[PDB]
Amino acid sequence: VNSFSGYLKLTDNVYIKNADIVEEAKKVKPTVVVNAANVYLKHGGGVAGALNKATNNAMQVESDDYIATNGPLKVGGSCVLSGHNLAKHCLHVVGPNVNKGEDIQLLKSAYENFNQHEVLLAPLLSAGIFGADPIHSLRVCVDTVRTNVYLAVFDKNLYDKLVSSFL
Ligand SMILES: OC[C@H](CC1CCCC1)Nc1ncnc2[nH]ccc12
Repeated sequence: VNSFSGYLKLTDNVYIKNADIVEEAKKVKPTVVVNAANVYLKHGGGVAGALNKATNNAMQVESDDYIATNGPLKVGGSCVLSGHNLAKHCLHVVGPNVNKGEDIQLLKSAYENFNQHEVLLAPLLSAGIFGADPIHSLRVCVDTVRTNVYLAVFDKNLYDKLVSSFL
């Protein structure tokens, strides 16, 4: 039993809700919140900009130190950093950004990072401003993640389409 509320169950391990991931994280304080990161951990917009804003820029400060030490992530890769006031940990995961020409096949590799954590609150990787088809992202999520994932979909209209089209 966990404290996630109001989710529709899609499969044995995947759940979905129309929600602002920032507000969800502040309520649940999950062990792991997933950020839709880029390789530079520059949290400018989308989920990343919103999460970072909610941390009063502490996420960005921590991220800049991480990059200065370690260099950029790989597309499809991840790192674990602090969750600040939102969660115990933040798993920064880089899905391919179609608006940069990156290979959509890397989306499966990106979701594989979720399997290192028993339970996660997460967005749909590569959706939104990353330019991929969210229906496809949900399909890859369900077919790749084996741990318990609670997906927050910000856009209500998109949420309804994802549910109604789910196979
Ligand atoms: O990339 C996933 C998603 C893409 C868009 C959301 C609506 C239409 C497409 N972004 C978000 N998902 C959940 N909570 C969020 N809070 C701020 C941003 C955000």
